[PDB]
Amino acid sequence: MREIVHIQAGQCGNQIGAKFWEVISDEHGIDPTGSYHGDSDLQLERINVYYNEATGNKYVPRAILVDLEPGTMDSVRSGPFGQIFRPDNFVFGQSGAGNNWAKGHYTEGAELVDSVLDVVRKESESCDCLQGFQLTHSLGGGTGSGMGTLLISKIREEYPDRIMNTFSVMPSPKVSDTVVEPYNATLSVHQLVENTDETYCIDNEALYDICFRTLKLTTPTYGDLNHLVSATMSGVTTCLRFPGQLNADLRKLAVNMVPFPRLHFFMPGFAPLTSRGSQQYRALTVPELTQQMFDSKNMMAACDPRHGRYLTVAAIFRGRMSMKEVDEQMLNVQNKNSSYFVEWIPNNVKTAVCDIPPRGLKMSATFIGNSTAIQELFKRISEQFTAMFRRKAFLHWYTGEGMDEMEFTEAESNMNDLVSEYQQYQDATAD
Amino acid sequence: NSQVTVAVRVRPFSKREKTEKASQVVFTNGEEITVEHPDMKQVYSFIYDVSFWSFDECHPGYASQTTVYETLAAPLLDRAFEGYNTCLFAYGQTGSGKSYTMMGLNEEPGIIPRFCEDLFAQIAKKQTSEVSYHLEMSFFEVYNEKIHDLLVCKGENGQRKQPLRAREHPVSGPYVEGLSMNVVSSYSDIQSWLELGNKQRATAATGMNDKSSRSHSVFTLVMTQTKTEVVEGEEHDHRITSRINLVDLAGSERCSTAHSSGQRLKEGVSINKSLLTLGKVISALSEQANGKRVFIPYRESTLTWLLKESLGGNSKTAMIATVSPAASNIEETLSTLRYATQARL
Amino acid sequence: MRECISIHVGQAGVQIGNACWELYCLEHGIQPDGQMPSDKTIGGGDDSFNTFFSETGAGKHVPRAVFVDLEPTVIDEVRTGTYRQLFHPEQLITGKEDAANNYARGHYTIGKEIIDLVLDRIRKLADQCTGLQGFLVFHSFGGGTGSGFTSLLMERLSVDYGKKSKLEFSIYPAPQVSTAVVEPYNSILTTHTTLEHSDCAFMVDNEAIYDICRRNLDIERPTYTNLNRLISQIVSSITASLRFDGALNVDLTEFQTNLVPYPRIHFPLATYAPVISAEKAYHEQLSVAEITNACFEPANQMVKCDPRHGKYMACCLLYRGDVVPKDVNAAIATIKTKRSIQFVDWCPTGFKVGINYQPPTVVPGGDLAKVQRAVCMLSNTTAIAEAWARLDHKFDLMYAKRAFVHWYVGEGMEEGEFSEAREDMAALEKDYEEVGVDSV
Ligand SMILES: CC(=O)O[C@H]1C(=O)[C@@]2(C)[C@H]([C@H](OC(=O)c3ccccc3)[C@]3(O)C[C@H](OC(=O)[C@H](O)[C@@H](NC(=O)c4ccccc4)c4ccccc4)C(C)=C1C3(C)C)[C@]1(OC(C)=O)CO[C@@H]1C[C@@H]2O
Ligand SMILES: Nc1nc2c(ncn2[C@@H]2O[C@H](COP(=O)(O)OP(=O)(O)OP(=O)(O)O)[C@@H](O)[C@H]2O)c(=O)[nH]1
Ligand SMILES: Nc1nc2c(ncn2[C@@H]2O[C@H](COP(=O)(O)OP(=O)(O)O)[C@@H](O)[C@H]2O)c(=O)[nH]1
Ligand SMILES: Nc1ncnc2c1ncn2[C@@H]1O[C@H](COP(=O)(O)OP(=O)(O)O)[C@@H](O)[C@H]1O
Ligand SMILES: [Mg+2]
Repeated sequence: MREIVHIQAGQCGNQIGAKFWEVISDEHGIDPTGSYHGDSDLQLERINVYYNEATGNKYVPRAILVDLEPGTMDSVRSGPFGQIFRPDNFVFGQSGAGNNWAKGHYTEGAELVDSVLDVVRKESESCDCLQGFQLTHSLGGGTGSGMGTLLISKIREEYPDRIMNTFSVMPSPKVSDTVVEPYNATLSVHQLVENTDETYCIDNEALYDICFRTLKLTTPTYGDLNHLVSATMSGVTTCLRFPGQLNADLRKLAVNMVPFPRLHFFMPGFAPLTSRGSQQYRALTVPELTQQMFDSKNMMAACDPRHGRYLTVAAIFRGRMSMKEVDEQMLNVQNKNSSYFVEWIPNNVKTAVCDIPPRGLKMSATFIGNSTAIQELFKRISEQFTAMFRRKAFLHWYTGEGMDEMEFTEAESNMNDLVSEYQQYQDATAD
Repeated sequence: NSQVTVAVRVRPFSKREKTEKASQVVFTNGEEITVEHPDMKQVYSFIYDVSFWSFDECHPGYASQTTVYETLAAPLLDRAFEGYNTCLFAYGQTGSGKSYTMMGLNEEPGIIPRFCEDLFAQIAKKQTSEVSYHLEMSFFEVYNEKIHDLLVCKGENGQRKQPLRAREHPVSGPYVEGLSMNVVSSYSDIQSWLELGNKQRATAATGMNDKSSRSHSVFTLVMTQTKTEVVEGEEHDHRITSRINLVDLAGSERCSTAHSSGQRLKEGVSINKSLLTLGKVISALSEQANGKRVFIPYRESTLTWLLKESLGGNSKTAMIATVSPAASNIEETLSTLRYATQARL
Repeated sequence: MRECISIHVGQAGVQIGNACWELYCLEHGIQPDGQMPSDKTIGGGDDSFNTFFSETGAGKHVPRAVFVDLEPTVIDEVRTGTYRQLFHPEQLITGKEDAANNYARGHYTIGKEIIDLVLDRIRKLADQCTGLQGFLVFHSFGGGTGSGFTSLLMERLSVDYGKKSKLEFSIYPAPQVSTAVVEPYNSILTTHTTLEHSDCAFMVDNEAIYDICRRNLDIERPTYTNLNRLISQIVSSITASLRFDGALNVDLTEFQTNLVPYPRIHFPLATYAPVISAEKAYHEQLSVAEITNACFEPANQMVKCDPRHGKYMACCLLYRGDVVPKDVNAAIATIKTKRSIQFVDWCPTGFKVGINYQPPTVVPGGDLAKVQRAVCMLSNTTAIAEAWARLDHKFDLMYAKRAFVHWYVGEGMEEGEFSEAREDMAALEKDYEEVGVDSV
């Protein structure tokens, strides 16, 4: 019985999870009363991953909700699927972080992470075997960064032999939603790079462009954007909740996708994504999905994989398939696009298939790629950071809550000392 | 080109081994070190830039304790006074000759007593009213990637060895927050400090000898030299610092043959991860001192991180690999030689 | 009566196991509940066969199998599938977590906590046996369980049982196709240990069986449910002389003796030539000559390595069905006339023959056809010396940067183990080269 503890901190995490618990339920036939009104019988078999049994054959999810304010917690209750969450797990406080990383890590997050670990130890010690922890948070809002990273540290000190897969929304290149995204993102990188195993970088601009070019959506709300992140989060845990011809899990994918322990930042992706009208004009096959997933337009990381080399790609297929087709296709990609792959790593691609696909698709797919192009996302922040730090602009709010310039220098150094490690495998040379 | 120099030493048979007529499994072609099985099917050959045959006392090319110092550590004692950092590493397993080579016996001293007599003698022959020399030191340990000081007594409790923190000062570099930095005038102080530290070190009894080093130990000497090129105003302006680290690493310990669970296993994992990173670093350094551009993953172990400024740059690194010449312990020797070969490559 | 214990490991061995018992239960008349409605015909005799199935006094037949997976996904499908009433409930799910494609998890870290449950279950199985001759381990070169747990279990069975045959059926890693980045490492780590214990490792390659299913069965979208059946037919051809009557009966120690000259070169390939469908069941007469010529075609091998880039050392043609030995004599005469099939100077005979009167069975839902005769060719070949070289080249690059190694160190492996494993492989290519040299 492999079991995941889901933590979600901040408005981004609380409003992605609020869609993830709506999707996994649909996939398992659970209703907002926690009952079971499904049709198949493989759902209940491996439901212990995300859910816990209760008295009247009711299933309560292992949610640990720690947004630093009270508005996000109230929206989840006054909401569709909110009457299944454990009431003693709606942990919160008042007057949140202030878009400050420090308030959520030293001042106001230190007064509340003990109350959260009280739930973590209470939902982890009720497990026959635990696989890891699943955080959904934001980089660029303080609370998610701070109160997420401190929590990551505490769990990797208490539970060091477990996975800590993170789903983090990164700041976007063109336009920002906070003037302190650079600082908070760097400071969170310094505490994630050292305390993670597989981090999944998400960006909202790539999601807007997905909604625009593929889905032909011109009024996409954040529910539409989280509907795609839920899909990937789900697909990572399909070969732990449903049978398959070739199974994987968090640790197998980690072993295959992390050559060195710091290159655990991945471009995610999902297929078949299509417009509602252009679904009667194409066939649902593995070549179509390979052509959709290996396209720069279906990235969700705001980085062009043609500006770099794929170090290690993965593919978690869902549906009734033929593994020859997957092998042939993931060989054709690596033979044609050899320059976009790395030479000292012969098979750059991993495959995995499940027999139980989503509610309305004959087959689905999911994609995780480690690429040097992610350095761009970092190379930008360090350019922002070093500007704002060269003039000490917004720092009298970070120092007031007990910090030093050294914590900024360290993190900026670490970021560039990750850019270097991604750029040591980004030059076009030959053997 | 000699950014890194790795040397291997073959300690002679123990008296019990001599009584047992234990077969010899390591031979010389002067420079090469060949390892022949007791079956003599496959023979493995290793080549390093410096080899110390100390198996007999009659072989032409016998390396005693004075041919070790004069060949590896004294050039680092003289790269210090030029102001440039130095490192010395010691790898080996139990019974290999690590303590005999680094510290030594009372009749036969090693590197530390010779370094910390020659240095203080060169200071008694170079110090004037113009130039002055100051030595400080520390002595700390790595245990499961947690720094721990050893020159402080405990707080009289069941378990308390305080974990400290590594921090990157922007100009100087990595350092430890809480490190005792005591002054030293002669070896009579270093001896007492080391005798106090090595008993607080971490040492367990697994299915091997019942005293196994489960920690890396770093031991530093910061030499600051002040000079007065006199000009009316402020004097003793010049200040050159040189760090001389003398690190004593632990053994690899594969866990299959030495069935372990719990803490012993967690120590083995750390000791092996650290050495993997260290060998990767030493490889990648010589790989850039031989006309290339690469990245050194310093930030994967607390040892490679804190010795970042003493390993690379204008620094100079030396490493001694100790191996036994008996067939009772032969995979330890093969792994030891293979590690040093990776370093040399 | 003879007995042979089958030991299935990992997703590949357990899934391959599902096809072998699906085939044997039909060759013997057993239903998935374990019952046997063929005894009403005779009311006695030995239509049940103790080489595979033990019998109770109630009229139920239980296979001599052990399914250890260190994960529950695949052994739960048997516990819930069509064969839940056949297997004794001790199918070792164990498996809090899997080996994460890591030798270091399946060998020591997570391989312990379950192996003593396997050896205890295996000890119970050979005490019910009178004439135990051999083990049949079905695993996979490339995984973590199939790489490490097999190694551990073989190291333990060589201690406990000792003078007992131990035949491996392994999915050799393919040159081009791969489903993991850590297959070269795990393969070269499994061989290091298994080479001193195992006695004959029959290799298969999925990239070859795919092309076979394409060119001969006319399947353009094949899956593993179809290849596992071909492998079931192979093991049925090996395990036939212990169950059915014949002319030249071949025990299991004969493979150990007529195919392994030296105790390191024991990695033979495998074939099954009549891989035709019901469409092309006609338009073909299916004689011994056509079959024996097919088995030595470079295409119809179940592994991808040209026999013309090397020389044959030993061959073993297990025939089944309507075969008269004059036909086999003529067939083998035809190959020695051909120059493409080149043989070592130190083996002028070079062939073995085995014939059996029970033809192969056709599963419903199957792609193969009904045939009055069939053949399995198991050949040792120097061709594999390239395949080994390819794997070694894959190992030489990644280990030159210590990629993926902290995942192994983190679960109890030393760096020198990787180097020690490579050395053993350099010393196996030299052996093949040493075998290819002509006498003087
Ligand atoms: C007949 C038909 O094809 O309708 C499809 C449909 O039109 C498409 C476009 C669906 C549709 O999805 C969207 O329109 C959409 C819009 C914005 C953001 C995300 C999705 C669909 O809504 C989505 C929905 O997909 C599912 O049924 C899965 O179960 C999906 N559902 C949910 O996520 C879900 C969320 C909340 C409550 C219940 C279910 C899913 C996907 C991945 C993992 C788990 C579940 C289906 C069949 C469709 C509609 C309904 C039009 C697609 O959805 C996905 C992610 O698979 C969008 O492109 C795919 C391809 C489908 O063809
Ligand atoms: N022929 C065949 N090969 C398979 C099958 N399933 C998996 N494989 C092969 O097995 C290889 C991967 O090994 P796995 O079996 O997945 O690893 P494992 O033994 O399951 O060990 P784990 O790490 O615990 O999963 C792949 O190269 C697959 O092609 C199967 O049903 N038939
Ligand atoms: N994808 C997505 N991103 C969001 C959502 N809400 C907020 N974000 C992002 O998350 C950040 C908000 O930070 P937040 O943690 O809510 O600030 P806080 O309330 O002070 O902790 C912004 O940079 C947004 O880009 C959402 O619903 N979906
Ligand atoms: N070159 C050498 N000459 C003489 N004795 C040696 C030599 N190398 C090792 N020894 C002997 O080995 C013995 C034990 O080894 P030791 O120095 O304790 O290594 P370790 O501390 O790693 O066990 C010592 O008593 C020492 O005399
Ligand atoms: Mg498996």
